[PDB]
Amino acid sequence: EPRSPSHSM
Amino acid sequence: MIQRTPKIQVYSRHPAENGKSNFLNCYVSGFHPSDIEVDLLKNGERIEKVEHSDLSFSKDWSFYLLYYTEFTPTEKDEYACRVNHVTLSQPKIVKWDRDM
Amino acid sequence: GSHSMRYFYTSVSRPGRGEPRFISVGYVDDTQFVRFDSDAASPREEPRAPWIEQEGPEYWDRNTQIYKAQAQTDRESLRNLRGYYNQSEAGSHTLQSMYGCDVGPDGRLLRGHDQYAYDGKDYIALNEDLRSWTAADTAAQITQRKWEAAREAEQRRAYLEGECVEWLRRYLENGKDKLERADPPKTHVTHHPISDHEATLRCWALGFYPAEITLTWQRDGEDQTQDTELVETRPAGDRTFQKWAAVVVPSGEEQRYTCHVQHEGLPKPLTLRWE
Ligand SMILES: [Cl-]
Ligand code: NA
Repeated sequence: EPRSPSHSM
Repeated sequence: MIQRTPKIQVYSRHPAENGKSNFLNCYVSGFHPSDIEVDLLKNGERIEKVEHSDLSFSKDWSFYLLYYTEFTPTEKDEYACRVNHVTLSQPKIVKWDRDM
Repeated sequence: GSHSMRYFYTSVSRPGRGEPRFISVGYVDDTQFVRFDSDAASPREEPRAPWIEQEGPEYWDRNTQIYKAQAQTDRESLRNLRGYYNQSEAGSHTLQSMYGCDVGPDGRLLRGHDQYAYDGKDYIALNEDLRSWTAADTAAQITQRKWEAAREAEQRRAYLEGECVEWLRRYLENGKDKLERADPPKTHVTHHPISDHEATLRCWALGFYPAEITLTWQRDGEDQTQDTELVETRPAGDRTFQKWAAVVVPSGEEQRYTCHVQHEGLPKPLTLRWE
């Protein structure tokens, strides 16, 4: 399963 | 900005046997950016129902796609793959050779 | 055996034509098992391998929401990066993300991965220690300081050590022989006269999995490295791969040549000849 969304760059 | 020129191979899923249903493949790889146009040709004409794999990429970030269609090879029928990409100054056409 | 899980995201901006296109694909080893495309009619995570279909609706629903959110985050990142590099707001740019876990036979984490490229160049990457970043340039150092303050590495580490390891374990249990047992290649040698004096011997490997393979031609048991034409390994389109190696030989000397095949799926390395 995919990782939860990152903070933006 | 990185640009990488696509490599192209054209080939069948199974060794070709005249009159026996198969898949014709055109594998484009090692390219960047991802925008690319790929057509399969039968006797020079664009084949209408062509599908492709989902956009993915290699460890060097270069993209690859497989374009494919069901076909039944014959003695006379000529097949090719035509690719356009920003790195190509004109469309690149690679003919299918059942021995490669 | 050792196994790996990887997710690959590609976001491509198209200013003036709407929000960036976001595509994700997921792999176990060399098998793709999921996809998402932001431009689909009703974007959702979709199965791409039979063994994943058994996961229940919650799975698909959770994953779909994650991709939708990541697409919006990537859209923000692309806006930030063009700013950091002082680039035109009119042009198209690419942000790629690659992350996942490598595990040994016991299923424990061997190495975690979380890294990014902008317009095809390495931008920032989580170090092997899973707690520090390597930035490629002063733009990426902006990202680094932002992520350091947000404790992003902690969030990455938690996934790579936890959900990544545990879900890969699950897929391996549910994929069974498809994932755990290598499929050996079907092999044969073909012969193609060029002239009265020269012929091509081509050694074929078809339908093998995983993709890693070695094909070599030997003359009297010596590698013919400088004289072998070798194609890049290529997908058959049915989850298996193909490769061939060819050598041009003097007519009448074909008997001195053998093709050698090494693949995980084979009981032992194969020696083939024209026959
Ligand atoms: Cl080709
Ligand atoms: Na072009």
